Amino acid sequence: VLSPADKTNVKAAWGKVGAHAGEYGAEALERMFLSFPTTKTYFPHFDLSHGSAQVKGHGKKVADALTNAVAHVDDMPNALSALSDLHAHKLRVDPVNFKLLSHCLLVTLAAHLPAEFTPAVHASLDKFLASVSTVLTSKYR
Amino acid sequence: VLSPADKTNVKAAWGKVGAHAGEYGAEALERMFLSFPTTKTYFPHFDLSHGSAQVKGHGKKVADALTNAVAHVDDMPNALSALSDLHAHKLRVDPVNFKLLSHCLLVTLAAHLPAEFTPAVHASLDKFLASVSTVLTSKYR
Amino acid sequence: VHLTPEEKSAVTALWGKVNVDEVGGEALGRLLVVYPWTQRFFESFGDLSTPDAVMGNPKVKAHGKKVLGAFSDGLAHLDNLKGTFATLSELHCDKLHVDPENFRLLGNVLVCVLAHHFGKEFTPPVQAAYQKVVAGVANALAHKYH
Amino acid sequence: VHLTPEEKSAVTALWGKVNVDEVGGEALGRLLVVYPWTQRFFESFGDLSTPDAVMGNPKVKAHGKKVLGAFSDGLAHLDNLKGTFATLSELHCDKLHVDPENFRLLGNVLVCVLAHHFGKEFTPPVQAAYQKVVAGVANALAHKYH
Ligand code: HEM
Ligand code: HEM
Ligand code: HEM
Ligand code: HEM
Repeated sequence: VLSPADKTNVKAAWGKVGAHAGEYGAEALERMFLSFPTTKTYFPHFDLSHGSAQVKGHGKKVADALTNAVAHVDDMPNALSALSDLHAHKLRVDPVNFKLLSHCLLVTLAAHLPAEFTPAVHASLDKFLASVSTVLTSKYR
Repeated sequence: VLSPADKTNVKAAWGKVGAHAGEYGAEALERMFLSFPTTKTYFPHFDLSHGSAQVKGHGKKVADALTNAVAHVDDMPNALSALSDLHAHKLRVDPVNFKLLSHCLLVTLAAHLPAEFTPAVHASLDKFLASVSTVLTSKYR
Repeated sequence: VHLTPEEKSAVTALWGKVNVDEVGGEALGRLLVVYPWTQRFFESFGDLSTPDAVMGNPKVKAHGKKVLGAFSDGLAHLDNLKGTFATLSELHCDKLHVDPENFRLLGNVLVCVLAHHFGKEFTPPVQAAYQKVVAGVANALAHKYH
Repeated sequence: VHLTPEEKSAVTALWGKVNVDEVGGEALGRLLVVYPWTQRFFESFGDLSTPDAVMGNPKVKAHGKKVLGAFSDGLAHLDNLKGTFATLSELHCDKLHVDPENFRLLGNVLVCVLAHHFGKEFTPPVQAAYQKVVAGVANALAHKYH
């Protein structure tokens, strides 16, 4: 649903990221492949080493997307509908994976912004990432 | 999301219920308590025998609610917002349970309307009941 | 795994009246229609665009016959259920990489199908029984992981 | 349960620098804030209306100290993990009636808390290790049921 405070908190914290967004993005990706190995099946062609530019590069691609969605918050099913077709109809990604990427995305934001990561914020980013996932799996429900 | 066909199929089949809605409701309830015993914790004061009027009676209460939601389909967060507060904020029901009541609600509709229960319909009522649950757990996300 | 005398027999009771060349295919079919993301696993089967395409696929219903074979099987070995599927476990686990939640899904649609044909013979006490079987069958396949 | 030499030690490495009178209460607290339906189980603790009310509850943080005790404990008995929690299993299972999914939840928020204090010392290789511990710890408690 995202009450007002929610979308308010989200902005501030995601604002506190800025240029780091790209870096945090790749960190998140890396944390996932490592903790939940099963997820690597979707990126066969990839080089998954530590420095890997594909990951470093795809890390920014995802970061920017979240940024854009933070922007057009009051309207995500439109701003993301391009990715829905890709993730849902073309790639057919198991819904459960979206849960794993959200967890790691939070683990990262709480290791670089311990000043921002409060129970109140923590709770908002979860609701937010929650929505964004629904949107991407849209053509499953 | 509920594409057009979806909400269309839903009407027809739920239309095919009519006076049975109340009966089917109680059947669903009974099937749940029996298959997933853990669910009985929310209805302590209740008499859960086979004939039980509380069940027979509460069975209609739930049936009517689904009917109403079938009606105001194009707007559920408003038509159900009263139940949300009750199930979410007052009772604090574990989200998983909603999944168990939906399954049993389908098991019943396919034992009384084998003529209606087609893959296409089956698929629509699931998306439907899916939404209705989200709506009821609204203040958790 | 818990089936009490009547349940034990009751479950087997219906199972005999089960048209083996129908149920298997119908269950595997509905799963692909109701939960679209599971199609990713069966590209090779061909056209699965329209619900009719699915239901009218020889490979689909031909494979579905194999899935019920696995139930009939484990249904006769409730004692060592967690070992009858040992191979299918290793298979679906590190060979196909299927998230276990999905086992739960196929388990429930099977229930929907049984209740579909046996109309009113499929009583609450029966459903309750079969739900346990289905649960063990799924719990077994995921055992490889954990 | 799988921890390889470095992991084995790495996990224990951090665990020593863990302020025992903080983390326990902070993890039990965030859980109640982020996943509201879990409050149903702790009526007796009092006011849990505002996130501050939660974080400022003596009983909350006093009980949280007991939860980390259970981790420190099972963290020292990785061999027989599925038996150290035998009682807590029976307890949370048929005494309190907690759905297991909920064990997974508390496991993850603990991770968030550790990563919160150890800032940059909490590396991916570390997180990956701790994730396995947490998993076993949860898998153990649900064992009573299945
Ligand atoms: C936070 C949720 C997610 C967002 C915001 C997201 C965003 C993106 C973006 C921006 C791209 C598009 C790049 C392009 O235009 O080519 C992409 C591609 C892709 N995503 Fe995601 N994604 C999400 C979750 C996931 C998950 C959970 C998986 C599965 C583990 C996944 C697997 C992929 C794959 C395989 C591609 C194609 C990569 C290629 O071959 O170029 N994504 N994602
Ligand atoms: C299909 C989704 C559901 C719908 C449509 C629904 C609908 C209803 C309705 C109409 C009432 C309100 C009666 C009143 O006004 O007093 C009610 C009450 C209640 N529901 Fe549900 N419900 C749903 C799911 C659940 C689930 C999954 C549980 C938990 C197992 C549950 C537990 C209860 C309880 C305990 C009450 C209060 C009964 C009393 O003491 O009077 N409901 N529900
Ligand atoms: C309790 C549930 C399940 C049972 C009993 C079951 C049983 C089987 C059996 C017997 C085979 C054939 C193995 C052989 O002939 O050697 C098989 C193969 C397979 N299963 Fe299922 N399965 C289950 C769930 C699933 C689920 C949920 C998925 C994932 C969507 C899945 C995906 C597959 C795939 C992709 C194969 C390979 C098919 C092929 O190319 O021949 N199965 N399954
Ligand atoms: C791995 C996770 C968990 C561990 C290690 C754990 C550990 C404990 C321990 C050690 C106790 C105290 C037992 C005693 O003093 O004899 C306890 C009690 C309890 N736990 Fe947790 N717990 C876990 C997860 C949960 C979850 C997710 C819930 C449900 C939301 C929960 C609900 C309770 C309740 C209600 C009690 C009773 C508290 C009281 O009245 O004293 N626990 N837990």
